[PDB]
Amino acid sequence: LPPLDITPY
Amino acid sequence: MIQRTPKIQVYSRHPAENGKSNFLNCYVSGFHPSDIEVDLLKNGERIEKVEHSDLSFSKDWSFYLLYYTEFTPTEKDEYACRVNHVTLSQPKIVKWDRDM
Amino acid sequence: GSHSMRYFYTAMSRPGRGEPRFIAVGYVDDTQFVRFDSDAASPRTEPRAPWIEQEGPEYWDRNTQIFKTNTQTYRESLRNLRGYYNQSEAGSHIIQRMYGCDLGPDGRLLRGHDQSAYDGKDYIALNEDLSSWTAADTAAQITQRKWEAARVAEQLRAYLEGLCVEWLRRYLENGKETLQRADPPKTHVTHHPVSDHEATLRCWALGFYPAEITLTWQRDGEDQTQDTELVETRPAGDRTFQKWAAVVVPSGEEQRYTCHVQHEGLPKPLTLRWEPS
Repeated sequence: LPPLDITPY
Repeated sequence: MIQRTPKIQVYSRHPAENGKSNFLNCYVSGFHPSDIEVDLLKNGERIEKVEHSDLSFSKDWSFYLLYYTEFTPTEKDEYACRVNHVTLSQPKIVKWDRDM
Repeated sequence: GSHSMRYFYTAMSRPGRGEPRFIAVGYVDDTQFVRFDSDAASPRTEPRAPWIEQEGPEYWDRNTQIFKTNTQTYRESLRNLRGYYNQSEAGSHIIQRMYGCDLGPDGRLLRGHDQSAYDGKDYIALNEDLSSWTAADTAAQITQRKWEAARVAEQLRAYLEGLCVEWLRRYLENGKETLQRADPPKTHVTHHPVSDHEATLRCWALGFYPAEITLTWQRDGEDQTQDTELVETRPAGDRTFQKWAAVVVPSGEEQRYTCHVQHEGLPKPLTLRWEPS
């Protein structure tokens, strides 16, 4: 199960 | 902008026995960027029912893919893998050798 | 560690051709179990191992929601990076991210990973302490500031130490039969005459799992590390691997060469030789 990638680079 | 030329390996899933079904594999790796064109050839002609794995990569950031199709080996037919990538002026052709 | 879980993300922009593409694949050791591609007929999470299919609809919907969102987050990221580096919106670019957790002997987190690369080169990575970053260049430092202000490190540590390990243990259970059994290689040596003076002795290691393996050719017990030609370990296509070590020897002296094989699924190292038929 992956993490929610909410913050862009 | 990094650019890495792909490594090609054509081989069968099991030791080749003329007449018995097997799988022809073309493993391309160590490349970058991801755009690549791979074809499995049978006597120069292009095989159409070819499948492949999903795009993945190694610690060094280079990609790798496995293209394969079902085939029945026979000493009268020549199989090869053709790979085109931005680092190649002409598509590289790697012939399948039963011993490698 | 004894077992690991990794996710490999590839986001690529393609000016003119369409909006950015996002692909994500998951691995438990050397086995891929899921895949998502925002370009497939229906952008959705698909199973790649049989044991992951025993998960209910909730699981799939959950993964798909995370990925669909990620697809949008990455599109914004590409645009942001292009700006940092003063790049033309006419060139294709790629962001790759890899992360995962390593399970120690005690069933707890051993190491957490999170590394990003822009166009094949290191961009930013989470340090072993799981609380600090390492930016490659000044552009990566802009990202570092954002991520520090947004406390991304804390969030990631929470994930790697908790959710990652928790789920890794579930997968290792569901697929116990294949994920925790080391498959030893089927071996055999072949003989190929190059000329009437020399011949190639090729030692094969087929159908083994995991990929890690060591093949060595020896002459009278002496390791021929210098003269051996090894191909990179390659996938067989059925979740197992293949590899061969070749050495060129003089006709007649072949009786002095032995192949040494090392793999964890073996009680001790194997030692073979070519047997004339």
